[PDB]
Amino acid sequence: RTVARDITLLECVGKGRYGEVWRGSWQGENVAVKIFSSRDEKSWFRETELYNTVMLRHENILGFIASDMTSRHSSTQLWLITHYHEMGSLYDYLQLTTLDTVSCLRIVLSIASGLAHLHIEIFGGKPAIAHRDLKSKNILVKKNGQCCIADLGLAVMHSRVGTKRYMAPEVLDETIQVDCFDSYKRVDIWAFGLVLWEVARRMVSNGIVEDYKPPFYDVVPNDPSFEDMRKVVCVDQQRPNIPNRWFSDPTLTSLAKLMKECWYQNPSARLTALRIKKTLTKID
Amino acid sequence: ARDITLLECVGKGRYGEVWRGSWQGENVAVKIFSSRDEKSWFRETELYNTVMLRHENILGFIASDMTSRHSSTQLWLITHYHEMGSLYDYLQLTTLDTVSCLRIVLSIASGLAHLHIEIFGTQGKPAIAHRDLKSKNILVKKNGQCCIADLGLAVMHSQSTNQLDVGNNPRVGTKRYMAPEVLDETIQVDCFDSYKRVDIWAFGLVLWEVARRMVSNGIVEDYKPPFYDVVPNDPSFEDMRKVVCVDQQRPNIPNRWFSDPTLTSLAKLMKECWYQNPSARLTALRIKKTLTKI
Ligand SMILES: COc1cc(-c2cncc(-c3ccc(C4CCN(C)CC4)cc3)c2C)cc(OC)c1OC
Ligand SMILES: COc1cc(-c2cncc(-c3ccc(C4CCN(C)CC4)cc3)c2C)cc(OC)c1OC
Ligand SMILES: COc1cc(-c2cncc(-c3ccc(C4CCN(C)CC4)cc3)c2C)cc(OC)c1OC
Ligand SMILES: COc1cc(-c2cncc(-c3ccc(C4CCN(C)CC4)cc3)c2C)cc(OC)c1OC
Repeated sequence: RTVARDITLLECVGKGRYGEVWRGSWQGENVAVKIFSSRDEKSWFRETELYNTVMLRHENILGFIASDMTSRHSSTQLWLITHYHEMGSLYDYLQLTTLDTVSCLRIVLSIASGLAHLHIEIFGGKPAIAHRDLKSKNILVKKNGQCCIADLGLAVMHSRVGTKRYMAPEVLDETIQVDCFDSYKRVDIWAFGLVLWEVARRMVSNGIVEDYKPPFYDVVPNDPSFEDMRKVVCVDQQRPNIPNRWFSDPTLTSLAKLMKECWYQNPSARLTALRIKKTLTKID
Repeated sequence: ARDITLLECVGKGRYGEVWRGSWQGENVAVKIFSSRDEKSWFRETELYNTVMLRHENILGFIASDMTSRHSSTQLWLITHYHEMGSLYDYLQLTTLDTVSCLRIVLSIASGLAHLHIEIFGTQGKPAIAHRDLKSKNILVKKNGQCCIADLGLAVMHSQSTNQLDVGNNPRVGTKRYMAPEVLDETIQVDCFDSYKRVDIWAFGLVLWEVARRMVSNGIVEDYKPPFYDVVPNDPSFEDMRKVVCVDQQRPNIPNRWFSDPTLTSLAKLMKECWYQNPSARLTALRIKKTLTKI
């Protein structure tokens, strides 16, 4: 049989130190192609190893298609091929979109759903998985209004470091209990609470909305250092601001309480992804 | 041009399947792994990421893919295609003269020393032990040399950084070729030199398989696999342990070899691969140097 492997790379939709992401075409159909820098080869290996261990299939996890290694003259080319989400990242989407109650809740419940699926061990099944770099740039918006979680290059399985702005206090003060898998789930919950805050700001109530800002925009520089973050989160124990206007709106009042229970200094006090889902299903 | 046509299946077995395919006008080999041998696919992929692994006596890499839709996954490895097949196949049907025999065994030694010796530099290669060397995992090239294939069980070591990577693979080496310390399970699993010494044992067995097919004084032996005379067909782990460890058996040297200087030197070389004490065995570099001089 003919094994058609040609992919037409059509447009670059992302360039960073990680490498590049392209909109590509396979057999008439959009795919996303991440081309890894040599600097970030271990992210390709880790995601490939995870998918070789468990073929995750979930509506709120970016859909895996292929891992490709090609020999070149004097280098190795590493590609990850996934589903393509033309609306782009949640970070992108929140810059110039505002939300209503239904669309805000749908976004955050879909993220909680994907995260709880990563976190749960299923016997028969899947290992428990922690993401370790959850943030709004690693979430994609689907046309049906739900999101999906992307980038398992730092993920850990039970049975590069995270983005500093989203690091939990125990990561910044190096007290994280690295031999306890639940430690990594609790780091993801902290980061989820920050994402919840980013999204909730863009939800309109009584004709008011906040501008898009990243977590801690008001207390750290762009590209904050590890020390900048440690002083804010660990030493001074700051948390993102909850605007007064949220307390006039029942949805944002509930969401403020939820994000507070993701930001406890004590990791074991934080909500689980399953508890977050249940709470979000009881809002509105 | 990434497209590939699968033309014919050249083998199906516990390794999965290998196809002769066509890519950019050229034959390629396409291996589709068994779905329960996924750790071998990943390990070979880790090994072939290393540009400095490339060598005339190592099977040439083209691509590796893991593909999936829904709950199905396929694991592909694409390499050079050697139409003469494996050394096992070749020895079935061909006898050797002195020049051909030495070219084959020196090429295998050259590949094995290349694996075992670390290369230092920005583009480097760690020290690598194969762990499943056998005549079906050596391919015959039209120039009369061979190349070593199937790195799914390989172990890597860097002296430069003191790092040992043994992997997590449940698959064990081919039972007929297992060294005594593998069969008695006393091998020192945290010791990189132990894995090189397992390769040396298996190399000695391959030397014996080849040397049987080299004519001297109008005499040659029929192809036989190691230990053909002393174990059942399809030998078990315990069958092998019995003969190698309990009975202390090694392959017999046909007395006709001692009339030929080449075969006398090769018999001496294969005995120095077969010491029960792994640390007494020759190194791959020493075997290569010896074969260069014979
Ligand atoms: C190697 O590389 C790539 C391959 C492909 C690709 C293209 N056509 C067909 C296939 C295919 C899928 C599955 C089977 C099954 C059929 C049933 N049988 C019992 C088991 C095997 C066969 C063939 C693939 C996997 C796409 C790629 O990119 C989109 C590849 O590159 C990453
Ligand atoms: C986060 O991480 C990964 C993401 C993706 C990915 C998947 N679908 C779609 C995209 C995308 C498409 C389009 C735009 C733009 C272009 C047009 N418009 C003006 C604004 C929107 C942005 C983004 C991406 C980047 C794939 C990945 O791997 C293959 C990723 O890594 C795991
Ligand atoms: C990698 O990704 C894509 C792959 C393909 C694709 C192409 N040829 C063949 C297949 C295939 C056929 C049949 C089986 C069998 C397995 C045995 N079982 C008992 C019955 C079913 C599996 C696989 C697929 C899945 C299409 C895709 O999109 C349409 C892919 O997505 C981009
Ligand atoms: C060991 O390992 C790998 C080997 C190969 C590979 C490469 N060239 C040629 C072959 C071959 C062709 C044909 C025969 C014939 C001999 C006579 N008769 C008709 C029966 C069989 C045997 C062998 C193979 C098997 C590819 C691999 O991966 C793509 C291997 O895995 C690394």
